[PDB]
Amino acid sequence: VAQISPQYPMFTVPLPIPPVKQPRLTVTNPVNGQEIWYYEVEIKPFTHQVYPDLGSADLVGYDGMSPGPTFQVPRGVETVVRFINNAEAPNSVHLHGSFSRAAFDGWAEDITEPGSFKDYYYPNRQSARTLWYHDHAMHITAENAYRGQAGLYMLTDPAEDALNLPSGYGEFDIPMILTSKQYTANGNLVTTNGELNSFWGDVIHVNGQPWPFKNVEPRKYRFRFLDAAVSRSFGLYFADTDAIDTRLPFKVIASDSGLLEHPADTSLLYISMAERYEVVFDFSDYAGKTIELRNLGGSIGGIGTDTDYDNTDKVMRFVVADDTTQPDTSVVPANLRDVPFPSPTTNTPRQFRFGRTGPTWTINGVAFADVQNRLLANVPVGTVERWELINAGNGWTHPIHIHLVDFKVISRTSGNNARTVMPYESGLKDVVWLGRRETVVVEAHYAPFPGVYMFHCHNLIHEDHDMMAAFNATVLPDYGYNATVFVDPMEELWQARPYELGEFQAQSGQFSVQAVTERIQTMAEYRPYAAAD
Ligand SMILES: *[C@@H]1O[C@H](CO)[C@@H](O[C@@H]2O[C@H](CO)[C@@H](O[C@@H]3O[C@H](CO)[C@@H](O)[C@H](O)[C@@H]3O)[C@H](O)[C@H]2NC(C)=O)[C@H](O)[C@H]1NC(C)=O
Ligand SMILES: *[C@@H]1O[C@H](CO)[C@@H](O[C@@H]2O[C@H](CO)[C@@H](O)[C@H](O)[C@H]2NC(C)=O)[C@H](O)[C@H]1NC(C)=O
Ligand SMILES: [Cu+2]
Ligand SMILES: [Cu+2]
Ligand SMILES: [Cu+2]
Ligand SMILES: [Cu+2]
Repeated sequence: VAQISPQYPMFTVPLPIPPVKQPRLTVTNPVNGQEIWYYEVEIKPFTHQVYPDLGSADLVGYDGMSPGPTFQVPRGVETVVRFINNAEAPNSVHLHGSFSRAAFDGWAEDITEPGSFKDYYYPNRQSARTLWYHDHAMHITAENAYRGQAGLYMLTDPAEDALNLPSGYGEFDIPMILTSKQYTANGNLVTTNGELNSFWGDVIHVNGQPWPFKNVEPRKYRFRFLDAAVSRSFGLYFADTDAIDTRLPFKVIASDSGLLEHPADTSLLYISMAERYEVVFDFSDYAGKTIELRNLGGSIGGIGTDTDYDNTDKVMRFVVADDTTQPDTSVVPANLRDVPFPSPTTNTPRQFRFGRTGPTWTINGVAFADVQNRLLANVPVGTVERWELINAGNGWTHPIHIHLVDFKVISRTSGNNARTVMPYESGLKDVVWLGRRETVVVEAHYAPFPGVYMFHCHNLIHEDHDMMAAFNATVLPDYGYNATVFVDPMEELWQARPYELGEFQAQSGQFSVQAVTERIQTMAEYRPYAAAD
């Protein structure tokens, strides 16, 4: 299909890298004595230029940048972020991949209007993994993310750093935030408002950059891949600019929840919205040349339904250098980690069906906005449940995300005989792609925190209208751990707070180090994430 967005001079701009995020301070957690990093993220409108000739894009991002700044949080240390809505429409932040407490996870109605803020308290207790934070405000999540509200966040671990993979953000450890958008003639974004099926977009970006280049060295590299698009799934492969139809093969080191048990040797990476895979690519043998990362056309090989455009088969270009400026000491081992799969159950799976009821995308025929029927499962905490995710349709694809949890992919059956379980789905994830006529079952231990959590399709057009539901992690009244105050995401105690706007830049009022400090220490005392120890 012919491109709508103006013509772009491609592979002409070097790959941008989002800066890391700095905490404002630390606060002493009175329970254990440890400290707590505290960030302050403002959400403001800003204007950015993509088409080097004319026109700027009207955005709204985390700190006035899309993608928002990146978080490298060492495991163990609890972290806390204040999100300050200085924008034009409500917001609700989700840190995709953290088993936070219900009121810190980005419940779609737990929202912050402009002229207010809200503090999120994150445990940072899980395994090394790559996470991202995005808006989750009800029914406007597509457009809030489309315009810039998303970013990186890495739960790191020095133990696995003792594997000497290509290390170091920005040089051997590079982020790949894939989006797919569309622009006006004048240069501005075209709104996702009014789309009821999918917004594919005809312009491909990495780190907010349409069709860019990166010069590299003939050595192993770590690439972190994230499909942050609204509706587009990707089918990625590498090919030498001179046999563009030949797939260069690579190694997939980690999925959404972290490393797989063994590097998945592959040559084509199926990746849908919100999925994360980490790839290492030996640029060893391609010295001198110029490798191109491409996107599988034909609606991702008949897995999906995406509309392809003139230039949505190209993602970006890699220029290998003539020589390594210093040799490749980095390494990729063959055993990677022990993966804590959940102790298998044998029970019959719970069934969730993802379709539309007339014009509305539903799960088992209910729409998120339907408060009565929104809750579709009660799972007592500590339960393991297999869940069967069913896309019976031929004209829609559905990457299904479940909050709090990390699950193992048990099975996929494709009505189109298209595929079975893929080799990089052997570890742990929190998002699975239901392709055309696909049914998947996943297994996950529902632990360790009670609370009311979301699950939904991560096609933001679908999610917004209205393919999203809720499950309740249940305990008995004798449980404890203060759970009585962390199960309701709308708990009036963790809600947003108005702020006098100029007191934010003066660090007065609620932002004085002591108010900042009293509040966090107040917060810490509740021992929120203590059930994980
Ligand atoms: C999700 O599940 C949680 C439990 O994990 C539910 O919280 C529970 O809500 C019930 C209300 O039906 C509470 O029981 C009642 O509390 C009142 C107040 O003391 C008491 O007078 C009654 O005799 C009865 O015990 C229960 O304590 C509470 N449990 C916890 C741990 O908070 C929650 O309602 C569920 N959410 C949804 C949306 O259904
Ligand atoms: C449940 O929540 C309370 C609220 O913070 C936890 O902490 C104590 O709360 C009392 C007031 O209820 C304060 O006077 C104490 O100062 C708090 N403790 C500390 C060390 O400051 C309480 O510990 C929590 N219980 C569990 C089991 O997590
Ligand atoms: Cu998400
Ligand atoms: Cu999520
Ligand atoms: Cu969907
Ligand atoms: Cu979600």
